[PDB]
Amino acid sequence: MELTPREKDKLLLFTAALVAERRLARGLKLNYPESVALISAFIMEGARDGKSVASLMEEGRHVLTREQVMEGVPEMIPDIQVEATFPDGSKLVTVHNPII
Amino acid sequence: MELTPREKDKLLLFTAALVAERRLARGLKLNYPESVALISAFIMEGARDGKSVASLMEEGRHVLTREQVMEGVPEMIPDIQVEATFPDGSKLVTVHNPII
Amino acid sequence: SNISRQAYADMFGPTVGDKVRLADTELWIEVEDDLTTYGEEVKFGGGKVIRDGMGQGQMLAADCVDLVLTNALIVDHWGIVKADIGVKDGRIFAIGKAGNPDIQPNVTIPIGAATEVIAAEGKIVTAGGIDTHIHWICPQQAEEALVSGVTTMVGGGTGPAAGTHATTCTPGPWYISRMLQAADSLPVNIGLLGKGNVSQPDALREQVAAGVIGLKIHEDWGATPAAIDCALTVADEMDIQVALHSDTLNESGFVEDTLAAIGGRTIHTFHTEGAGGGHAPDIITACAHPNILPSSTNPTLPYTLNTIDEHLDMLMVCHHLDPDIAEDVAFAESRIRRETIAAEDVLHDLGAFSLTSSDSQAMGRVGEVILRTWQVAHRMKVQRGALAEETGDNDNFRVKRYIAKYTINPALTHGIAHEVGSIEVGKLADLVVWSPAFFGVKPATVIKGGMIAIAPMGDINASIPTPQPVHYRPMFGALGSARHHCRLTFLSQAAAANGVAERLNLRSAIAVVKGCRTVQKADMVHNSLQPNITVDAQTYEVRVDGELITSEPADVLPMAQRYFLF
Amino acid sequence: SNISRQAYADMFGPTVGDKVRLADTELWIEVEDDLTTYGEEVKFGGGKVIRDGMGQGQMLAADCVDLVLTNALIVDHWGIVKADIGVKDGRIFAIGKAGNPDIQPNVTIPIGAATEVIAAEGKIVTAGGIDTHIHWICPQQAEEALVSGVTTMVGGGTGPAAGTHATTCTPGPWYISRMLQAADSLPVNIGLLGKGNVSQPDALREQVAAGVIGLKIHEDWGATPAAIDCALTVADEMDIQVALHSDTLNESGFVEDTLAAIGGRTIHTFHTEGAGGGHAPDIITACAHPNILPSSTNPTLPYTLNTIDEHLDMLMVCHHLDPDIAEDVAFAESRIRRETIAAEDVLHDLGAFSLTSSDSQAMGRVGEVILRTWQVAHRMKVQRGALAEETGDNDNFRVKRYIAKYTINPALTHGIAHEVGSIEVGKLADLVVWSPAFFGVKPATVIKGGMIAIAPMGDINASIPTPQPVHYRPMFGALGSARHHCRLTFLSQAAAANGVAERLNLRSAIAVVKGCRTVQKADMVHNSLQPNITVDAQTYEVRVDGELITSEPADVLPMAQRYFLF
Amino acid sequence: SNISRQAYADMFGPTVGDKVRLADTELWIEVEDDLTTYGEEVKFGGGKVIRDGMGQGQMLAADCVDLVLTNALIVDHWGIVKADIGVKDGRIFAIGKAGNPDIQPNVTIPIGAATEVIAAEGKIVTAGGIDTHIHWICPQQAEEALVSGVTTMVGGGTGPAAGTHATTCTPGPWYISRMLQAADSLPVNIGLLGKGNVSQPDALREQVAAGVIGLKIHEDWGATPAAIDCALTVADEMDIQVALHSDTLNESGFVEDTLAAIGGRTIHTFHTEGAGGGHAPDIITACAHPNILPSSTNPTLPYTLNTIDEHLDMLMVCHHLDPDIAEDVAFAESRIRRETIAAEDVLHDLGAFSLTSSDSQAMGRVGEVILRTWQVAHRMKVQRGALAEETGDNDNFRVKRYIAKYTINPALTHGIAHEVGSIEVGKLADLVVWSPAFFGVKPATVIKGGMIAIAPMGDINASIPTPQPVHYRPMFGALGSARHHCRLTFLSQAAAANGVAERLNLRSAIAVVKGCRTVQKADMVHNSLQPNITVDAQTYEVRVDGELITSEPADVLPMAQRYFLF
Amino acid sequence: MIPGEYHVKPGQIALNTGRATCRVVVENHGDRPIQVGSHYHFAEVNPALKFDRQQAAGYRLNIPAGTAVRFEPGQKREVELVAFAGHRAVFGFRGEVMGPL
Ligand code: NI
Ligand code: NI
Ligand code: NI
Ligand code: NI
Ligand code: NI
Ligand code: NI
Repeated sequence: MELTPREKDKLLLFTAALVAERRLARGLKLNYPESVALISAFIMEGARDGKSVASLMEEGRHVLTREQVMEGVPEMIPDIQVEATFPDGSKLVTVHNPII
Repeated sequence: MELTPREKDKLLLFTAALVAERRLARGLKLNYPESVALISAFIMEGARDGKSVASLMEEGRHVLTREQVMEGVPEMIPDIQVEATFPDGSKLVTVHNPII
Repeated sequence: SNISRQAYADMFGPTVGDKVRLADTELWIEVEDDLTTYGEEVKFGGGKVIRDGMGQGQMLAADCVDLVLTNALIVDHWGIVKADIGVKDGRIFAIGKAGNPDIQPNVTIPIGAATEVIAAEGKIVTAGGIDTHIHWICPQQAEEALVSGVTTMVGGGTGPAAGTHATTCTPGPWYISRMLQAADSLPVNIGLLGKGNVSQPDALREQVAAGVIGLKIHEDWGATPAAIDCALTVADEMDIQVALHSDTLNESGFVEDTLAAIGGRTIHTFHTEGAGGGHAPDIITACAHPNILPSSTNPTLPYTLNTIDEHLDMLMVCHHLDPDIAEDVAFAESRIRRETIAAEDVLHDLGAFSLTSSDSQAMGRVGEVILRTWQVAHRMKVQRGALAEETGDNDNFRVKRYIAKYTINPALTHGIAHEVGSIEVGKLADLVVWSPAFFGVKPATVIKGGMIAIAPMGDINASIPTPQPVHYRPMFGALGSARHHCRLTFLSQAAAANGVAERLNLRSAIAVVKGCRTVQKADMVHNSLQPNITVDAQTYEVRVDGELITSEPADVLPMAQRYFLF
Repeated sequence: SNISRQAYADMFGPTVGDKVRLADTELWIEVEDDLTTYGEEVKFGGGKVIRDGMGQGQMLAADCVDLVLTNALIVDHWGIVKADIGVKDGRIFAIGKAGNPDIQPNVTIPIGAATEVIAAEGKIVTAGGIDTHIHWICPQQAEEALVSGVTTMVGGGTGPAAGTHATTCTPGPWYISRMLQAADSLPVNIGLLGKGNVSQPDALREQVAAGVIGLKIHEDWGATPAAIDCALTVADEMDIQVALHSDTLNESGFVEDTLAAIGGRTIHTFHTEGAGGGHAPDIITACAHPNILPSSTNPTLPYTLNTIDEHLDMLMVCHHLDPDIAEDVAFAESRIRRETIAAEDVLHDLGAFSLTSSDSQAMGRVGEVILRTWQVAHRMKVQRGALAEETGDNDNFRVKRYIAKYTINPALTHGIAHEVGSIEVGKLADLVVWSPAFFGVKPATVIKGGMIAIAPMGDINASIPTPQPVHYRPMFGALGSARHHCRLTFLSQAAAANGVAERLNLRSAIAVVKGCRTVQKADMVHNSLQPNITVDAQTYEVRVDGELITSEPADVLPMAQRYFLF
Repeated sequence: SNISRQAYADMFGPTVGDKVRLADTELWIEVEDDLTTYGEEVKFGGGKVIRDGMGQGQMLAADCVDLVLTNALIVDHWGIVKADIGVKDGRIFAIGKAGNPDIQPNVTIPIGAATEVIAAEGKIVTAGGIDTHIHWICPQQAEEALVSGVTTMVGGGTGPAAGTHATTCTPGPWYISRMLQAADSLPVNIGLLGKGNVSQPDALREQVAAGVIGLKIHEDWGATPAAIDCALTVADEMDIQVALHSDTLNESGFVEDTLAAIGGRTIHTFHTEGAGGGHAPDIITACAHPNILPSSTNPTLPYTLNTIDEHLDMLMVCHHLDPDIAEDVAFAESRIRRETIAAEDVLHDLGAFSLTSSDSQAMGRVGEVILRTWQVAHRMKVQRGALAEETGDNDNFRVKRYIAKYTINPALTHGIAHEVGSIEVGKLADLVVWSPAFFGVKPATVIKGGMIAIAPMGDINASIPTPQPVHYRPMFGALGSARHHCRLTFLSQAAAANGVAERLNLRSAIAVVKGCRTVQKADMVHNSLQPNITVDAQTYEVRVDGELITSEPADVLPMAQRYFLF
Repeated sequence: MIPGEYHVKPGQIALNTGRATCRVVVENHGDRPIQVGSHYHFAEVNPALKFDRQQAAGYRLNIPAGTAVRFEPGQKREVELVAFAGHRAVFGFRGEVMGPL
């Protein structure tokens, strides 16, 4: 596979998001690192599907609501940023105020 | 668990294969590292079940077809090799031309 | 005896007239020459050529090379040729024909008992890349850059501090001394940039005498005509290069006032297109002057569909800018312009922009200098066809013109072309071996100073090195004392003179920069065009000699989704 | 010109009278003073203040600082103040107002070409923590402690060997010499503890002359009155500290017999509450004596719902105890008492217990010294309200009293307060930068000796340092020769004298301990209470002056599930 | 006082006459002797024996050991005995009874204030393994081998280069010098092999004087009678060993011609069974000669169901062979023979094959030398019953015969048995501690030179060292300067003489090889059989004295799926 | 589109042009197979190969560099040889020349 350090690093992010998706499914309110992981992982998969940067800056605001996360968590996350390989190469997606 | 460096390393391979299995399930055509991971992970599980080296050299040619992978990918993978602990200890499985 | 060209290509790699596609791009190179004698090629293995009395001779170590790369297809600014490469004492010894002269004809690279072999048949060999816009935000950037094929990193910083986040500056003697000490632990050649922004020259000469090989003038520290002039006067006295990120705000003047402060002296302009920084909206006109060596940083290479969108946001986090502070947000659409971003690709294709660089973790991707340079060449071929210089049905000239942008031109600009930058006799053996399907994307072997420093490696406990998972792991060239021997820390001539290496107890080999003041645009290999270029102040359109220069954004690029897991 | 307090807080961080909540606790600090001149604050970035001729002056390196932390909110034992912090030659140079005196008023910290900037507006800056109960079970504890905000680790051990599993002792000259050599590779300041248990003083002086800065007397090696007396006589002669884990079994005497052996000499009592070890059930009475410096280890801080349950089991694995061997199991309920565990929190709140420490991987969590200290302060505020010393509507006094327990008090107890322990002029620049929402939990930057040594870092290949995944990675201050320059190995005065550093070829900077014998309880900053304390031999209730001291276990704590992935 | 044998076994580990099963195999060892005095065993912990004045005495450091391993069950070539082990100055000091002679009887290993303790009750202690067939393909092989229990690695290579992929050769002075420098960073003892294939002796002596302790003659570099003779003449003059991988192709002669070139001089034959390389199909007959020291490499150990299948493919990738080039594919079924692969297991059981080794990442698994050696012993017990030498109801003799194959016999073959290889007084303290259920599979502690270098370690932040995840992590013996003190780089006598260590600035301790030329098959401990062995040229059946030697392939082995995650 | 694909120009290459060649009939008289490499000094091959040694002197097999000819026990065959070039000094093999010729 010839994995580069950056590909190995994103594997760490995907795994932390698997921890969060399971907890969300048991119906827990997510904490800080769990929330940041879950939303980041969703944007990396949207770039793999070929969605545009602009579509993802928007859809990323709809993954989790304030009722699915612990108190103070939406305030601890003013934005989330993640880069992924889009069909047109690496691009940065910034989601502002993702948890409303 | 007393994990050795080699056991930790194979955990990296299993996780990359979880990334590929999810994408395959959403119906994407897989890329190079995704394909190499998915087939490797399948052979490690066949050795855990106790299949023989000869059975796996064959079944490994049937995990993905040319229609489930991107263009040029079957040509970038002339063979895949992976070692796993069979009931009779570590053995190397080589799958030639796995994507047809 | 005869053998068909196809079986020959299979056994020894391509020869004269054969063509190879680079990765999944539309670029094809054609082999221009082959230095072998057919039938006398050296090949290593059981029952093969390289054996005692056969392709291996009786000479003592001093009379043979330490390492031979057999049957390599070299791609460099000077040619695309098939040859054996000999390395001796960490340097390139010869490009030619290897073997044992006791029984073989025309042997120029002798193989003995002391010779190790890397089989290069079927692979492409290039020089290692040289990135001259590194922000030393974290030490992990060195391994990411090495894995991508970059073996020399020039930049400034002290870690993840606001100053370094924004600018390539290692400020002052104490930080310069600590970073020269930390550089011995990194597997790449390094030279450091000091803080060029000051109007007292002595505060500059103190940094140069401490060890920096260059000064960065950045607008976040005040890119005023007084500071620019002072840094250039110091640079002319000490034989060091000046890198410039100009006054975007036009606070102290417009582009022509900064061009006037420079006054015809040699300067390297960073991110010359301007999205990464510089007089809005026309810093790009700087590529018309003979004393300007212009580079692009990589997020704008090539222009694609998501380019503009991603940019507005990344501006912010880098520079220390408030999105609510409307002055800190009015200058983004003055900074991010689709007009100058589309013209920049064409300017690279014409040779008016001479270097590519990252701007690492400060609006630039440290592991994407080489890959994006090839993606721009591919997009230019697909849109503008063959260059005028091109001869034959191949893109050899365009490949030489682009490989020069991250190899020889940055080494010439920074005064280190005597050590590194091209595959030429006497230079440091920093070489990268690529299989063609992964050319520019993931290398097969990276050689630092004659030792393999990092390579893709499968299961450590396996019966062979190839079983999964295969990922890049550091090799013997990256360890301890062997690493000190196979890397260079570059110093200014003054520091070298003052014994900075002995005083900081530096352990790596040291090299000195020289020739920074005399280099000019005409010296940029295959990239010496000085166009008559204008930017419309209202619409920002770029014209060269009254012709509008523009291009179309890609929706999809090669060297992208086919190769990467995320 | 006027600006509202709210926009001012947003741009430069809080000022006098503003309040900040620490993480998700109920503790609020109020800014007590601000050293700036409003309108003259320094801020770094494009078009900002720190630029040539503006907030940046013309001075040579010797006349300016290497690093300025701008607009920091300092929290230390001496005050909660807003100020700029200047660092020069690896030390704290000034707390005051930074800038360029050529155009700004009241500048005490001059910024020049040689100055790097860390923007601290909106952040809290503290000294680095000092943990004095480390079992050197593995080298990985150093990075876990550094990430948590602890920059100095004092302890003993040789790795995962039964002796070290149980006790903080590096036994003998050979092991002391090997561990001083291994310490150069770790990014924290270190001092080592020898094996104090012996009744022949020469076997002690040999360990001190080898390099230990202290002796641990532990009951697993025999904490008898003869061994205690011998270690204290050696300590008084060589100016080193004695740490004590007393005879839990009451085999050689009861607590008053050990107190009698000590005979009024200075001693640091580890895990003074007693669950981690000591005369059952009353070692806690030791905090009444003026020559005792008492610490708690952290699994009992604060008292919560699962505290007791978890404890019975962890006793076992640490000490080398058989759960079937009823003598090795009858002493657990004599060791684990809800009565002394609930009183210990209150004793911290009153200042009768002076230090907090881990007891790492030997009934204690190396990355939880700071977080648990704040969780105890929060639980005390919620249960007992304001302290008597408190003035104003804020918890400033309680914050100073608790921050002292892992900063200045351990440095005073161990004889190293001349180097580290507080943000004061001349001390080593070991500083930790926290964003308020993560105060005490996950820092933003950890500075060792004036260089960033570890910090949270996003994707190495990204266009900025902030994209996911963000995790702690070692920086330039943690690498090779730069690390040797930015850390200290502490030695005893005798070792330093005998040239131990030159003989073992130690590479880091060396500091010497002094003042271990004269420190007493009255010298513990904000924690000098000597209560008239008793423990009922049958019921184990703790009383101070006949009043029962107790507290309630928490069901939920702050600095817990909101922050951590597992 | 009396105690039952069962509670005694529980507290202090087994004693005379008790039996232990090794891992999940059918092999049982029986304790042959116990050096303790019942009632006087030393045990460490709260209220236990090792305390001041009790099991711990008053002696100064020079009169006591640095480390005692208490109540260990030793398994070595000389006995299976229960004893305390004392280590002093990095070496084995005594095997005997530890304690304080002031109050205990028959104390031979004195415990003082300077003594650290590793509790070995219930564990098995062996010497560290010695692997003599390492291809230095990547530095990561050192940690994989250390984790498995191998503390000394002899081999050759320069990294992942074609030459090293195929052969254990570090060619020439420049590469030998770089690899000796890189060896200081690895936590195992190392000695290097040069390129033995040349017919000019001076090109050989230059490699030996550069530092190699041996020469590999490999057929990929031409294993001709001229090259073999030249390497052996150099070896006899310089006291270094020759390792041979013979001419599989029978190009220059058959096995008897290579045996004739050797001419009765000492030589180590690698992969003597022949699948890993050598005259097809009869290199195996080499074990009949008194001057041949024969090893097996491990993929053929023991013979199992998937053995043959996996082999055809791995041949290919190692050697640089074309599966389409029918000459590069006709020799596989001449190389891979079920007949010689089944006889090899029996030959190990009889003592005719003397060493086991990996052939790492070049048809061999670097972390499986020890585990496969025990799996062969188990399969031989199950198939052939008790050896003739065996006395008692236990397999002690077979265990001594097999443990000798990766400990003392490789140290004798390579001239380093004066430093390492067995648990004997004066040798380097490289020891491995195993719990019986994981014997041969996953160790509990690996001691290099008297310091723990790697061990299984749980959560760094936990209250004890045992909570999950537990995985192998490097300890203090593996760090920086402590590692240099606890490892050896072996050099030839000439290099040592020429001051190679001072010239390359080697930091580790140096040891010199000696006695390589005088060792012969009769000197192989418990493995000195010279059988009258023949191979049928057509059918390849192996016979010893006209009896057919064969065995059955296992379908399932112990030390396999019960222990490993993948 | 195959990443990294070659476009080999058709035809053939002539090996070892301009050097003397000779053919010789070789018979493997041993009981074990013998395989010979492209640059091995043919005159010093395993003695079980019967042929005219004096003709093969200073020659090697005329086959693509790095390939081999295999001789099964009993096998007889005619091979083509091409002379050594360079200094024409023969060192090693069976130790029969060890100098020029
Ligand atoms: Ni810039
Ligand atoms: Ni930049
Ligand atoms: Ni204790
Ligand atoms: Ni403790
Ligand atoms: Ni071999
Ligand atoms: Ni080998």
